[PDB]
Amino acid sequence: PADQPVHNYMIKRLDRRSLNAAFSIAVEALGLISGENLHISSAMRL
Amino acid sequence: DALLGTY
Repeated sequence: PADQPVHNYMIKRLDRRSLNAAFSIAVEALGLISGENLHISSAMRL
Repeated sequence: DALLGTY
């Protein structure tokens, strides 16, 4: 009398991990895209 | 470079 079907209870935990990416731009560079202009002598720059 | 235009 030693069979007595067994029962198991396993447990696992999460593992933390990140994933990054870089990106950059100049400050006046953005400023040019703000204005809506139809020349005004800044096309080649724009 | 930083050419704006020609006069």
